[PDB]
Amino acid sequence: VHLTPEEKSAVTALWGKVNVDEVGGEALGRLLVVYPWTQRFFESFGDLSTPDAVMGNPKVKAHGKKVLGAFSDGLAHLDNLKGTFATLSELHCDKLHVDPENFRLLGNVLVCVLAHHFGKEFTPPVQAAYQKVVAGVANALAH
Amino acid sequence: VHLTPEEKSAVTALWGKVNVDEVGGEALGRLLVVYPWTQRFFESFGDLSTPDAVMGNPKVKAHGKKVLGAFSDGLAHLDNLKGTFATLSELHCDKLHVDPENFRLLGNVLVCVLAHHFGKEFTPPVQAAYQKVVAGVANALAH
Amino acid sequence: VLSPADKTNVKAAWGKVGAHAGEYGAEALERMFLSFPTTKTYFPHFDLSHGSAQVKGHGKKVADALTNAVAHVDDMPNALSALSDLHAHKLRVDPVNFKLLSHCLLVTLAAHLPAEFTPAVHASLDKFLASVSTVLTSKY
Amino acid sequence: VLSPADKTNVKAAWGKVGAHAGEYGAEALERMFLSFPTTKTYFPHFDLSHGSAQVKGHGKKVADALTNAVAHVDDMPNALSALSDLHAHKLRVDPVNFKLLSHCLLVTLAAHLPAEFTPAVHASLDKFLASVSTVLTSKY
Ligand code: HEM
Ligand code: HEM
Ligand code: HEM
Ligand code: HEM
Repeated sequence: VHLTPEEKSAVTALWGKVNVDEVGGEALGRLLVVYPWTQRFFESFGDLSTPDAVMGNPKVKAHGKKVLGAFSDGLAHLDNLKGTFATLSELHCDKLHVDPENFRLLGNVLVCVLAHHFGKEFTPPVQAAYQKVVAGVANALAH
Repeated sequence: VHLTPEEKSAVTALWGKVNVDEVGGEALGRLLVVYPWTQRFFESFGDLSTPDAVMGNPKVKAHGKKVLGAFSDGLAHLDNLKGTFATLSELHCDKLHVDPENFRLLGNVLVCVLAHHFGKEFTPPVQAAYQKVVAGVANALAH
Repeated sequence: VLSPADKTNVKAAWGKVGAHAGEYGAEALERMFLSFPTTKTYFPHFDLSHGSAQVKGHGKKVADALTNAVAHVDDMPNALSALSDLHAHKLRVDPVNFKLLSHCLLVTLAAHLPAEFTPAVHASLDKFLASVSTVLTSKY
Repeated sequence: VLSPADKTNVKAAWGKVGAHAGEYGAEALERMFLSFPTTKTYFPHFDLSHGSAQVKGHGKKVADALTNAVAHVDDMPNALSALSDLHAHKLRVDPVNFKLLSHCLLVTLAAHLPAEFTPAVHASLDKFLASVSTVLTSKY
């Protein structure tokens, strides 16, 4: 994904301060809460009825850690997103049957989580840069 | 678009009996009628208020002929849809700013028009083959 | 949101559909599984071949639900509550699948009623099926 | 369709939003224009630079519309009839743009109210904005 030098520097600087252990779980739990039909793919994670049970699930936290690791791996290879997410796209398309719209929803939830965690430091330009990186990850996964 | 030899033979045989002048115009008119926000792009064409005015528009008929000619050109190059629909993709994205969902909507309307014009000869396998061809045209245009 | 005009069009179109509702629903289910095989994952216990008795029965059930929705267009959320709690609460169906099934129903109605499927009727049925899908995809 | 619980959550969240509505709406419009430049085509007579008085005024109008929609959440279709006609019959806005603006409003609310934006409140506001967008995009 093509980014300006300012956008790349801002994105790297803001991702350097991201607490992975909490942010990944926050994004996954908020996806499962706001879009409840996504719990069909995570029914094996245990209790996912109430928001307080979704957000306090160790399996959800670990899976969000994995998701943020994948997002960081993609952020380190912005010019090769399609090749970076080949195995993950195959896994999601052939074995799990996850619709491509779910990736966009998860990216939007992650952007909302980043805005929640960083407040005024999440300016509209930083949000635009993160929007395009999230869209690139979603299009790479949908391929 | 990957197709079986039977699917390609079925697609080509149905296409030969397709009346371009009627089919393209009817698909575009049904798009404009069912999804009225699409008339923002077609405001130059003329009166587009009533369904009878949308269907009885010579500009709509001519533009539908152009659209179905592009569809035929895509069918003739089904293994090179992305390269065939590059100029049109650039035209629709850079100059017209058409949302990619609109291509999917128009493809679905075209499939409905084909079903309407071919009746019982539009079997579920033929519809599946045409759904895949329409999706490939839409993905090549949205690139 | 529906107007009086498309409500009248939908009621007339489905009344003219009448007794072929079961066959139309079976064909709609068959078309959707072949066109979009991802939707087959919601029916792992079914026999998804052509002419299957289970698919025909589920098509009959879907068509009966659609007829009831036509008869109760102005109070759809309070009419289809059992189906709303079924698909959203337990099945957890993605609304994309509802869109696909609505499209396949439209294709079946176009292929079986040429004279009935006028462009206005097409818009009316599209909006009616969208309302039904929105009712079935909501939580109370 | 909204439940009582998320409706109460939305009412409380907007009541705690309070008087910063104009600035929040202006920031949401700025975020939408910056991250989704295709939406700038609906405002060709506007000055879409940062700190624009025209964008601030439009954000104030959008925020007031959201406030009266919060006040009239139970009967949205007829309380937003004038706006629904302008968006659908006159402007003909793609509902994708409504989804984009709803997302930008959620991002603005997350950035400006950390304590208020709980995961439940997030879901309630998401579906409230979805209902508002559906009402404004419906043509009736
Ligand atoms: C959009 C960006 C996404 C990224 C970067 C991502 C990343 C990943 C990664 C790295 C794994 C590997 C986990 C492992 O190997 O144990 C995984 C698995 C998985 N993903 Fe995603 N994912 C995304 C979207 C989604 C969405 C939106 C859903 C569902 C709505 C989903 C459903 C799943 C499931 C069910 C698994 C398997 C979990 C398990 O078996 O325990 N993914 N994902
Ligand atoms: C598979 C989908 C589509 C195909 C194959 C297609 C094809 C075409 C073709 C062949 C042209 C003529 C360009 C030229 O002659 O230089 C065109 C122009 C145009 N298209 Fe599309 N189109 C598609 C979808 C859409 C949709 C869904 C919309 C709007 C909602 C749209 C809006 C337009 C407009 C406004 C023009 C220019 C009309 C004019 O200049 O008078 N297109 N397209
Ligand atoms: C307008 C759209 C739809 C209508 C009116 C509808 C209606 C119905 C009806 C009447 C039943 C029977 C309930 C019962 O026998 O207890 C049912 C069950 C079911 N529906 Fe739907 N449905 C729709 C869309 C969908 C879609 C798109 C899917 C999946 C892709 C789906 C998945 C299911 C499943 C898995 C069942 C359970 C069937 C069984 O257990 O035998 N539904 N639906
Ligand atoms: C989602 C909730 C929305 C609300 C509550 C809302 C509300 C409003 C309000 C209150 C006005 C002022 C009308 C007047 O002063 O006469 C307006 C105008 C307008 N809206 Fe929206 N709107 C929404 C979404 C959108 C979106 C997403 C777009 C485009 C991407 C849009 C496009 C416009 C345009 C172009 C105008 C005309 C402004 C002007 O001519 O100065 N609206 N809207």
